[PDB]
Amino acid sequence: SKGCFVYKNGATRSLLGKEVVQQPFYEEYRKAWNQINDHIADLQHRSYARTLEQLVDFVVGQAEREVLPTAALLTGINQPDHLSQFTALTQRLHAQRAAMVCVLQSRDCATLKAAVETLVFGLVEDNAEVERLRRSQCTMKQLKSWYTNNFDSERRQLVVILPDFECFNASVLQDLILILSAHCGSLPFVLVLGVATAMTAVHGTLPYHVSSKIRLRVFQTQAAPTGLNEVLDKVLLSPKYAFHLSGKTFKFLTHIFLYYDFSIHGFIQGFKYCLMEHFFGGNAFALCTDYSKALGRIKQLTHEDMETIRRLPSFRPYVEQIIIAVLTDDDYLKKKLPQLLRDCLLHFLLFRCSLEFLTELVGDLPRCPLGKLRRELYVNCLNRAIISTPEYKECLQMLSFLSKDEFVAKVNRALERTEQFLVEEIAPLELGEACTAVLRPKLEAIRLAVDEVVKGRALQKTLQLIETQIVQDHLRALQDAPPIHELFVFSDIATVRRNIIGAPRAALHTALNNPHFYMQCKCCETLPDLSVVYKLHLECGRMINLFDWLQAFRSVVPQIQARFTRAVAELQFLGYIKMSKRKTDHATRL
Amino acid sequence: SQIYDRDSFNFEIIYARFSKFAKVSTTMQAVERSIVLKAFEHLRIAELIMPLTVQKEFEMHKLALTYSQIHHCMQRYQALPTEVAQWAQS
Amino acid sequence: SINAIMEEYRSYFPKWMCILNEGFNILLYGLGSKHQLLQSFHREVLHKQTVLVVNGFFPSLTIKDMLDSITSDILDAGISPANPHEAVDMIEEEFALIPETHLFLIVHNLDGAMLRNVKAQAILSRLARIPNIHLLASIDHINTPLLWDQGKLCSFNFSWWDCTTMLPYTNETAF
Amino acid sequence: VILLSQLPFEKFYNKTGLSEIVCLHLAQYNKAETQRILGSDFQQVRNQLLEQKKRLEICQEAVTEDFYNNYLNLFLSVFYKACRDVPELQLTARKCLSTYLEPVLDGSRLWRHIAGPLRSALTQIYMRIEELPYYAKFLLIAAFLASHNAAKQDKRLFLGPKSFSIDRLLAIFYAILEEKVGLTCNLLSQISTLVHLNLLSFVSGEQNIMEGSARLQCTIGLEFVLQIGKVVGFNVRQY
Amino acid sequence: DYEIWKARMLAKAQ
DNA sequence: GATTTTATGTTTAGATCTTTTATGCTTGCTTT
DNA sequence: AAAGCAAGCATAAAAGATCTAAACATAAAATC
Repeated sequence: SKGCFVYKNGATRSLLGKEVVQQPFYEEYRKAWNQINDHIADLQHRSYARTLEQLVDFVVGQAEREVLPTAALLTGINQPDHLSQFTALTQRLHAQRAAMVCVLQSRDCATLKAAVETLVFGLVEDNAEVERLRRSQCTMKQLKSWYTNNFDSERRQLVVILPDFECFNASVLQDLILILSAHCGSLPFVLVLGVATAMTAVHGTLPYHVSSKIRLRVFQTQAAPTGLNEVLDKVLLSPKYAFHLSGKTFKFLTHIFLYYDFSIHGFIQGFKYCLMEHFFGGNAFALCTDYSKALGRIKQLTHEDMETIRRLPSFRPYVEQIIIAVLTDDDYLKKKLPQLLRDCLLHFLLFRCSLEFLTELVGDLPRCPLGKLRRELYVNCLNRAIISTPEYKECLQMLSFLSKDEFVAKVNRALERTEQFLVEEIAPLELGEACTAVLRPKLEAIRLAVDEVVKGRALQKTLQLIETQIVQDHLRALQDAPPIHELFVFSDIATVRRNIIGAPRAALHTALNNPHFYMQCKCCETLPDLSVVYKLHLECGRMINLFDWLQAFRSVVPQIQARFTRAVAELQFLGYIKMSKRKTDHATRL
Repeated sequence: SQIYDRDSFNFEIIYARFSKFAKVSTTMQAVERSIVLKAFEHLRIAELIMPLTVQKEFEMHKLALTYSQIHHCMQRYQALPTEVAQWAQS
Repeated sequence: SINAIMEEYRSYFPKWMCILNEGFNILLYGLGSKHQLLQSFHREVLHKQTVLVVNGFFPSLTIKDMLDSITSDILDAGISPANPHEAVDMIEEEFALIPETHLFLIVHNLDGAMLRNVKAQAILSRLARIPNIHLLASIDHINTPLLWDQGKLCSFNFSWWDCTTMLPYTNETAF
Repeated sequence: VILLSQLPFEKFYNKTGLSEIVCLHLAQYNKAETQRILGSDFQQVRNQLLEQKKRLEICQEAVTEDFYNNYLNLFLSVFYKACRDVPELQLTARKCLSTYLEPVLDGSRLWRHIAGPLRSALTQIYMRIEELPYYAKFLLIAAFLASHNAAKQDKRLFLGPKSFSIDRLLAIFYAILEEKVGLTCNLLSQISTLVHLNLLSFVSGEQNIMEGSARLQCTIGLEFVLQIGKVVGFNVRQY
Repeated sequence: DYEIWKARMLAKAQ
């Protein structure tokens, strides 16, 4: 009878139990993911800092100062990524204490009266929050009397953020900009427009006169594909985190970013779901960390972790290529663990610096079929062995046709890039001296090959040494990876795609076409009552003459009318059809 | 509204009828869609055009004048270019 | 058949709790009724937590009853202010002061006939955006995500789960 | 009680009538008087140009009265046909004086050099300045096709813009997609985001959008959807 | 398969 | 005398009844 | 045979006209 039910227990005015939060895997996941989130946050702040300082300088320069100043900011098509950015802007204007600011979201502006009251109420309550008058009384005149009641012997600016400029109704927005133009000079106003599209929307939505009484200046935050390129080059492909994605999941995430939504936050949520689905298989998956704490967890492990290590498929070739106490008595495998984990982390560090050298080599070339960005060569390299691809063959063909002097200059720029990577990133990391110790003689070999090209056939020797010294050993395919890399890679696209990409259409259709795919019938691979009516109206055209359709249902299988009307009721609950409004006892497919 | 006898109009139909004159004018070649759209909205806000009560460029509209007012304002206007007068006699 | 998939759905429950721990919001999307399974979840691990059952397929369930229920029966702060946006502002600043005041809501049918307007789903999207509160929702209609734009879908931090019994719709047509 | 508007008083009457009033007209300026208005502020603009030393040595000797009058005739030869609105002529005339003065800071003999930029300055009258997902590109393309290529031409390809139901949009999207994507939640969310960003618009059916009876209306001209078909590389003029 | 690999490698390595 | 509280008269926004119009849709005649 | 225009039609939505439920500010009295 109630539309709502409560089961409240003990509330007045960390869901999980002790048995999981005690386990190391949640502590490791929280440490690694918090390092990830802090890194991508400071990266977004450093990319935003030019625009934010330009905005604060614009507000202070208008305080240095009737047509109102206003500063549009060309935000991306998605919303929540900008929101915290705007809040930081408010903190800056409460840092220097020259402006107070009320956000003016379009939900609050159904009419001009509502817009003016939320504007005045937000200004007075922002000022009270920096340090309860009636909703019916908060007019602009009270705002003027309150501003001269307070701020005159100092002139704090009156900021009104409009995060969703597109979502506003045009009439209330033009009336609001006209009212704020009427009161500028007496009240120092600035207006910022979060235009989700382009400048044509601002020039088109604002009418002749509203544009005549406005003074707008445009700032640009970075575009979303550029933001995914920066987040992917600088965090998920940064060496110092121990958890690498497989090329399938990597391609799927950049696919969802580039094909459906420009959601940087959606990319962060998908990567957090990948981190959770990998790490939550037990404590054994929490060996995937920095090497010394990994040795402490090597000592820490129990017996279930031994079984969830040993069944991993990539351990299987390692026993193929050869120990009795290793496979049963555990502790001998525990002592063999630093060799495998150390070679694996060594392989991924060598993979990252070798990938940097390769993308620096290929990216200066014209066409770049493999790609000019590190994630592209990353997914092409982890997807399959690169030497068997046609694309590497086209790359070595166009690379073998090069002029010798541009060749030696290009490889010299690649040498400067790889040495900058060797001195500036791998060096703080543990097991970093070992990797430069491994790759540095091969860098010396390509260095001497450079010096003899400085002195035709020689480029084939350079490509052979590139394949032998780098591409075969330290740019391997995911199947060719060193064993028990399964702790450090996440190849499982199936659960992530069925738990991130939702397909209500495909789920309903695969229920109504192949019930055995769900129901696990031993016979139906006996039919469910909905499925026959679904098969029958799928056979039917647009309009449904209901009695001929009903006679087909009588033919395939009184109470038959009850099962049929029950099926059409469940069908029209699903939205597949609707009953005709022009004509009773008749249907229409939707 | 003289040729089609007081039918409702729109910015794009009048844009076609204006761009038939713009490409032969040799004084109005330089104007774009934007200045003409601002002129159209300015004609809307002085209430020389009324909406029939969608895009800003695609409302239906009605003229608010008798033709004698337009025929008189062509005469009393100061320093009208002669090419627009030859369009006025057509 | 049906009992097997129902027990397999009960096997997922601790992992659902770990998913709920990280800010995700569970969202079923099956063909059959999600009623018996969600009630089994409400009994089998939610015997103690602050559960707000919401039958959104109710013909006359206003969003205002949900707002007043949250601001009254749990937080004991009286009636909500008349505007739902000021109401969720009050619920947000009320929840800002109180860590470890965890609570769950179980919404049968987000696609319900009174919730089908975009404003109720916007109120639900602002509702689940709080770090403290967590959400478990059912879905039946084939054309529900037409009203979820990317902003409301980002605030709805979902983790979809194909939970599909072949149950007849009995409560769904009872109201 | 003074009143002020642009409308003539005859718009103002109501069904009960109004009392007496004193009508009073203010004619907008002819070109000589607009030149007199813009030339009245010659002293302020000279004292502004003195603020920003060979260039100041030529500013003090050759920004005189008749030079500014010739500049005002050279400006009202161009913009006066497009607007007579005196604040906009002031606001653009000062910037065009700022770009006009360069080859008398160095060494008519000027109408070419400024008549270049002035015909770009006309293009930015009234405006006062000082990307898309791939499948959203195909959805905006299919929205323009559903809202321009009529209700009955589409059988053979496959008054203003015409309103259209969204199943027509998904059908044209399937026909133009040539890959056949699964109908994920993200794609219908992309529909609702083109709604929220004013790339599409509603006219009816808002209460039952999930019923499919809602009427939508694509709002884009030919040039940007051609830019979309260029950045995809897929031409849209074939349909 | 885990089982055939279990028989093969606990026959081989063990 | 001051505060609080609450009982009530006033306001305001939504709900609902006309009716207009109207337009997508039915379907049906007619036509190439 | 189907394609297109047409009599109408049947619900729909758009003012709009008018009233009712919720809110809300104010008056007034109970009490400290």
